[PDB]
Amino acid sequence: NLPTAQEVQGLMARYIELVDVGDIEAIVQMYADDATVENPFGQPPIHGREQIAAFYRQGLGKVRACLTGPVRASHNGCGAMPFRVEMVWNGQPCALDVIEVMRFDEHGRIQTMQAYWSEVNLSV
Amino acid sequence: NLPTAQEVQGLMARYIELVDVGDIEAIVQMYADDATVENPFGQPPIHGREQIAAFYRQGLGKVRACLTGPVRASHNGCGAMPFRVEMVWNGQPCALDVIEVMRFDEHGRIQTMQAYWSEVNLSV
Ligand SMILES: C[C@]12CCc3c(ccc4cc(O)ccc34)[C@@H]1CCC2=O
Ligand SMILES: C[C@]12CCc3c(ccc4cc(O)ccc34)[C@@H]1CCC2=O
Repeated sequence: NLPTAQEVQGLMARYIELVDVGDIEAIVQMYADDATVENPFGQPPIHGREQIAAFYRQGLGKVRACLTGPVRASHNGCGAMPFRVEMVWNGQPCALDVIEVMRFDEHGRIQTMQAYWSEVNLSV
Repeated sequence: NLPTAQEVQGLMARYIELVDVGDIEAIVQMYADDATVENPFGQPPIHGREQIAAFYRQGLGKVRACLTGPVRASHNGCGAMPFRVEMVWNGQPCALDVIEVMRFDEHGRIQTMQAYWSEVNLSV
């Protein structure tokens, strides 16, 4: 905990900006060294900056990301947000609806991220 | 951890429907008998149907609720959804934006629920 409810809304909106531009290195600097990511939730986790970097380089190396509603934030450093990811799959233009939950540490870095989505949230 | 992702989407949308109509009986029964709920997340857990039913008894005891986006569903019995609650803050109508994350058991009942929101999500 520590970042405020207001700080958490901003940190999370910023994360979506970076994904939308595709600035891979800025994204990764947002995560704690030790951060763990579960994306999609239900999969073995990604542990550490290095492994986390790999996901973004591979997934983000023509993708667009837009928040589709307000960031919901608590007072113990956690937040949840709904967004859409636009991409192209084998020529097929797709959109994926996702909801992510994040826990920030005292330095304002992402310690934990979990993403909720599956094929049922895939759209053409 | 057994309803399918499509089943999760349906269970969760039903729950918003019952909340909307105020069917407190039907809601409580959606929960496991020893389910735990954190609403708001950050607040200590209310446990077991009796305690959970008290939340809905008094909370919903001119409240409207509606999904404001698709229910995101995983493959391990978890789902997350964005919705808004409309109530009255003494005299004036306001709205609250919430995101809830739910885990279901083999019986299709809510074993856990976490509600993400704070004052930053309240608009008059
Ligand atoms: C990897 C991916 C692109 C980006 C992306 C996906 C899923 C969840 C995400 C969550 C994020 O916080 C940021 C980016 C993604 C997609 C799944 C299919 C695909 O092409
Ligand atoms: C109790 C309440 C009405 C309903 C409600 C609130 C907060 C979270 C909720 C989560 C639910 O899954 C269902 C209903 C609510 C509101 C807080 C202020 C208020 O009037």
